[PDB]
Amino acid sequence: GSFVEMVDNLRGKSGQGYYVEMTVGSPPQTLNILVDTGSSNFAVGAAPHPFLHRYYQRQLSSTYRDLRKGVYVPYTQGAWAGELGTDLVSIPHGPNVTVRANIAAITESDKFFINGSNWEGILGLAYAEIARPDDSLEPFFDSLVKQTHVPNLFSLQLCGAVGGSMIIGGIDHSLYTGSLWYTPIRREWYYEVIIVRVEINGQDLKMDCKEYNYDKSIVDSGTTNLRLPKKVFEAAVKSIKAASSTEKFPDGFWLGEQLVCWQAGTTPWNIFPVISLYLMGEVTNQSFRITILPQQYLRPVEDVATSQDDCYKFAISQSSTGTVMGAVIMEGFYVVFDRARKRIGFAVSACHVHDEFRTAAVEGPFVTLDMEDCGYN
Ligand SMILES: COc1cc(Cl)cc(CN2CCC(NC(=O)COc3ccc(S(N)(=O)=O)cc3)CC2)c1OC(C)C
Repeated sequence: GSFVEMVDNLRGKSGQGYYVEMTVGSPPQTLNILVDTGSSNFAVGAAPHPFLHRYYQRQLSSTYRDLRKGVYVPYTQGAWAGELGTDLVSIPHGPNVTVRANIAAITESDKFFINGSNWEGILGLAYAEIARPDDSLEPFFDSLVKQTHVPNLFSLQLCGAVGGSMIIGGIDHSLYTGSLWYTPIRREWYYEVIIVRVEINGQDLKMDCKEYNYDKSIVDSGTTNLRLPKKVFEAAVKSIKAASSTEKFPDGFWLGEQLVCWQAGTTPWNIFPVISLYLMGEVTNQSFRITILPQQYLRPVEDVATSQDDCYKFAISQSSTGTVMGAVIMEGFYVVFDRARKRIGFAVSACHVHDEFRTAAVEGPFVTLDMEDCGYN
């Protein structure tokens, strides 16, 4: 593989996101940056903070240029304020290029930096339409493609229990098995896609597909869980509960309020159903589906101290938008963000967490009519 030096360039915690090393300024200042396909701003801590091991020191960078404008970014969980500017940026374990990119220097924040997360910034990989202050602030990837010959495409292999790979400018065939199935990027703001069908253990949830995408369905490496619209979430939980009747769990478990732990190496994965999401294909009336295992939607909680107990939290929750395909979904696959051809590809990951009975899968093609009517106008 020609992209071998980019393999395993991501690190992280089982629910605190994946980050890549990025070198900023001159002389070099390397920091750990979160890879987020759900946002579009490149920002780094630039002032002391109890949860920051290190930060960007603008005064020490001779190539830093203050844009003399402030920026504020409120996320679904947390927010920060900073100063806009530009500086030289490189990804040591990424493409062999250096570009001058917009960079937000975070000077104040609220519930942003986590105690012992190891990351000091965030790399928004989505489009300009959702960038702050507005769409005039060119996102990092856009600068990369405009300033260099690096192809307009990147792929993510997020491996769960953490590490992974972000391949920029191409596809690394060693990171997946089987074929890559593509779904259209509906609009270029978030990485919006269209879900046309949902099954629990092969059983169709039988809801109007418009409910699956009400508002918008997206692929977001920045969100941990698989988030579903309220009406869809309720139906899905009812079905998952029925399919896992071998054992009973408290209501709060399905609501993510309570956790359930099992003796080390005794989690009854076989009692939980597989979940399949059908995505619009590239050909008229054609779709494909991705199937995830409970090992994906049941995530391990920060262990106490190598104790003989494995605690898990239900990683499917309620969303106030359409379906948000977070890390729990992506961890089972190699995901190709083919911006050049406005499509997202899915293939079984070479690091998919499965067992001897079942495995994550990407299968097709299937015949699905009126898929267009599933999207929100
Ligand atoms: C470890 O923590 C993080 C890891 C990573 Cl990589 C990135 C971030 C920030 N990132 C999270 C993802 C978010 N995505 C959307 O905003 C997409 O649009 C949505 C709209 C509605 C909904 S809802 N209301 O229905 O749930 C959900 C999503 C963008 C911001 C994290 O936060 C830390 C503080 C830095």
